[PDB]
Amino acid sequence: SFVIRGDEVRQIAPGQTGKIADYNYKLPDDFTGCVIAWNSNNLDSKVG
Amino acid sequence: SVLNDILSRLDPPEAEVQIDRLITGRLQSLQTYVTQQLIRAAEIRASA
Repeated sequence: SFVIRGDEVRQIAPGQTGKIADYNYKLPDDFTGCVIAWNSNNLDSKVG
Repeated sequence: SVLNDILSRLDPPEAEVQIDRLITGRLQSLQTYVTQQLIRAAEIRASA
């Protein structure tokens, strides 16, 4: 579980290319699973 | 047709798709070749 920008969601895929895909969370070309995403924006609201 | 040209160019997922096609083609071609060799081998063997 982690948080990314909404546009970024395309990255979380097997053997995918992208910054997060290369630098932070990479799924294997073999992978089996499902990915779910939603805007925690209300939650992610701080003054800062 | 140049395998490296695929590998150099494409993201891994697409590369595998293109490569799989190329392999399928070459494999089919190699199998056709081997089949040709085998059938010819029969003709040659009959001759032998």
